Amino acid sequence: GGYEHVTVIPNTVGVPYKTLVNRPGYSPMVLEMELLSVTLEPTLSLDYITCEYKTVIPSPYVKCCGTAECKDKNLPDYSCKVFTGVYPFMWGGAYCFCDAENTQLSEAHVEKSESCKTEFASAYRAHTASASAKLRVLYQGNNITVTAYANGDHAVTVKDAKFIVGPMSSAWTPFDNKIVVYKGDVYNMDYPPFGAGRPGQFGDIQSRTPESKDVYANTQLVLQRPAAGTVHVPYSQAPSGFKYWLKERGASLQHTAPFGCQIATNPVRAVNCAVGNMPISIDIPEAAFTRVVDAPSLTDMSCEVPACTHSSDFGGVAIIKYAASKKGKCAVHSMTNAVTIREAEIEVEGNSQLQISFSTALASAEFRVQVCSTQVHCAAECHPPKDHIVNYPAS
Amino acid sequence: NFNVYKATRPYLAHCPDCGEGHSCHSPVALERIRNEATDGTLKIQVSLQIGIKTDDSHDWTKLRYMDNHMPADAERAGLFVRTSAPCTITGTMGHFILARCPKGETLTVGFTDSRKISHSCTHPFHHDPPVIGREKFHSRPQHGKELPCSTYVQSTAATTEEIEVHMPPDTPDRTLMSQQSGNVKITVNGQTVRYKCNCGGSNEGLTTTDKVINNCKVDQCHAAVTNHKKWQYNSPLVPRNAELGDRKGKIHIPFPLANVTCRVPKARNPTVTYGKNQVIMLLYPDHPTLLSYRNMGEEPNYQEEWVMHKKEVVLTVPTEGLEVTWGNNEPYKYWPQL
Amino acid sequence: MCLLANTTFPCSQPPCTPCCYEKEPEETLRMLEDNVMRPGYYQLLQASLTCS
Ligand SMILES: *[C@@H]1O[C@H](CO)[C@@H](O[C@H]2O[C@H](CO)[C@@H](O)[C@H](O)[C@H]2NC(C)=O)[C@H](O)[C@H]1NC(C)=O
Ligand SMILES: *[C@@H]1O[C@H](CO)[C@@H](O)[C@H](O)[C@H]1NC(C)=O
Repeated sequence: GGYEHVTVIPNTVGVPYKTLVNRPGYSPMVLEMELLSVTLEPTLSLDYITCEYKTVIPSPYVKCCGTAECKDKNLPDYSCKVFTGVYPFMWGGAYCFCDAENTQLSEAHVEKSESCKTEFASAYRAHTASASAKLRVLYQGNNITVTAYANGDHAVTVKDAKFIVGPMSSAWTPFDNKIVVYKGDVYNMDYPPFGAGRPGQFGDIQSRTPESKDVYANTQLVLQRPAAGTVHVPYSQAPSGFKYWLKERGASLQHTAPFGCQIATNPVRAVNCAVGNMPISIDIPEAAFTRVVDAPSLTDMSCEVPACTHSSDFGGVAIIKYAASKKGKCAVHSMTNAVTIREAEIEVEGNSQLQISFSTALASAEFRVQVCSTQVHCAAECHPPKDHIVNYPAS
Repeated sequence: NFNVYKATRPYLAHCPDCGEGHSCHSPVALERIRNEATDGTLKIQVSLQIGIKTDDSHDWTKLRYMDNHMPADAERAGLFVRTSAPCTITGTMGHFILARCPKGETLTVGFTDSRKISHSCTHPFHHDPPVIGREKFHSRPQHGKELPCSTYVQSTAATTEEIEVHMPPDTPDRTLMSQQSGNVKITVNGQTVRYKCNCGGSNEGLTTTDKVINNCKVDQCHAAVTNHKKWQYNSPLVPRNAELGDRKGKIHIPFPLANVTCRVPKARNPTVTYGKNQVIMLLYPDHPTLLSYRNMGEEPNYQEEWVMHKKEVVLTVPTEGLEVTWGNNEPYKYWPQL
Repeated sequence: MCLLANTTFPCSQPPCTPCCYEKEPEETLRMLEDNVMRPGYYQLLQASLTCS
């Protein structure tokens, strides 16, 4: 119970496109379509999270006049060492009665820092991407918003008009198979698998969730012999891998991605990637259409261009004089692909005139304007603009 | 009422630099310096307790430190934190200090006691906090771009974060021993003293009363007082209690780390001039500003440079388009005219 | 539930109340040390170190 209009627009956000709906035996219809946003959300699989590690060192066991013994503890990066011939000094002299027969048991292990819930990087496995689009349509003199998945199998009905967006011509994504996420920044990184991190590098400590309980650690923790008459636990360890990636990470994908991709998080997605085209299907109901006989008839048409500038914007002005049979709404459309008209619909009266705004790149613009069902020839001499570089895209 | 400080106490611990590069048993010893906060805030752990008096009462103008066997009161105003230059202290509670420090290679925390003797502890610590955003600014603005950052909250509240605590070890003290004509006299002074002598008869035990060791020299004996009444942080700079196994306790700590918002300023828009397939920008930065650019096509060719002073930049604008980011400002987009 | 040698008691209600630490500081800390692994440790810590 209606007419299906199928058209294809380039995948470019912020550019209004004009489409002519021509149902046989019915008056032409002009629809303005503009992509507000195009979102590419990939499916994520969290491998692990990384953060700053914590070296837990308790009070050393100083055995005076005896030998301490190291116990094998099931802890990440657990290190134990008994040092012989120690003579530690405290505030009121020597801590031990014996001169040489004293031992110090030094113990240490690696665990997640308190910061891990606040400061962390996540390692994700990115695969197939779900495309979605937000489209603005100038339908019946009003702006309607349509939000649909760009797969070609998701019908969204707004004001009785059924919309089918996609499928996308390009399956391109700025994300690789392996990605790293830190706050509002996403990085394409071939991160080390889980259980294989290196010391002082990204993944020196790997846990599955910021609150998991077991954790993997490879920090090269080695305990050293304490200083003469000093109670302390000296050690050699590779510095935080997270804290160093955070310094040498470089520019995120928001800055490095091709096609002018905007990168957002929570969830991670590619916004406004200017790649390929987008097919659009609109099932316009029968009630919206009006017959050619029922629509006003146009005769004795003439076109004059008092002002024109060939630029990206509507730098052209055209005055079209007409003779109409009756009062009603008439659709305005350019029959020449090199010229685009700003207005989609105008109110016709009788022996009056209409004013339209047009955009062209040609210095000598020869174009036909279809007002309702009659065409009028426009002759335009357009001049160059003051600026060579523009801040907004055009058709 | 709840006061965790009734059980805990300030202590003396090893410090590698107490002044002029000499090691000492410091009452202001540094335990751990935390720098997880992206805003630059440092969470410093010290051996003394700030905001608590010797009688356990909470007083923000007071400080509690270990004064040779017994804790003593000191002024909060006398407490100082410094790296290469003095730091700005943002919060103090117990063993913890919150401070905003300039670029440095060492970290010093000190105070002034009763008899005006300044005690300080210097530890080697590389401090150079990373830049938040794309502009290296000095002073924080009221209004600007909202970017995610972390800090240690000023709240006193005891939740989330924690530290391990245990009973302190036997404190050696040679003043407990004296010579009674030519023998060894151990004066208990209403304390529990553990003693060991290199002589016959009696040389062991934990005593609550005065003991005498006949035909023994003062150098041949060792005496230590036992403190089984209070709690102390599980410090690697203090020895473990020998007459106790793996017995430990835990207490909640102030100022935990949490995500907040950092206000960043936007560099002034440069004077823009256009040409044939190219853009010219006259940059006037007040501070180091990151300038980045990319093509909006198949080959983005990302390039970046930190602009320090007055510089003119000539960039080629391709048919696909050019995106330019000048500091914390929103990216500028350029396209050539048909 | 919290532990005290061989009795078993509610964490928020230790038998030493009121002034657990003031009456006997040694046995209060020993009791707290025996309940570190228990989930209701902080309920016991709050009650033991509270007095007016
Ligand atoms: C439909 O939406 C468009 C875009 O928001 C509106 O177009 C114009 O809106 C203003 C004039 O009313 C101008 O300030 C804008 O420059 C202009 N924008 C574009 C892209 O042409 C239009 O008025 C809307 N029509 C409705 C709501 O009936
Ligand atoms: C901090 O980290 C992230 C925001 O970056 C958020 O998911 C989390 O809940 C925050 N947690 C805390 C404890 O601040």
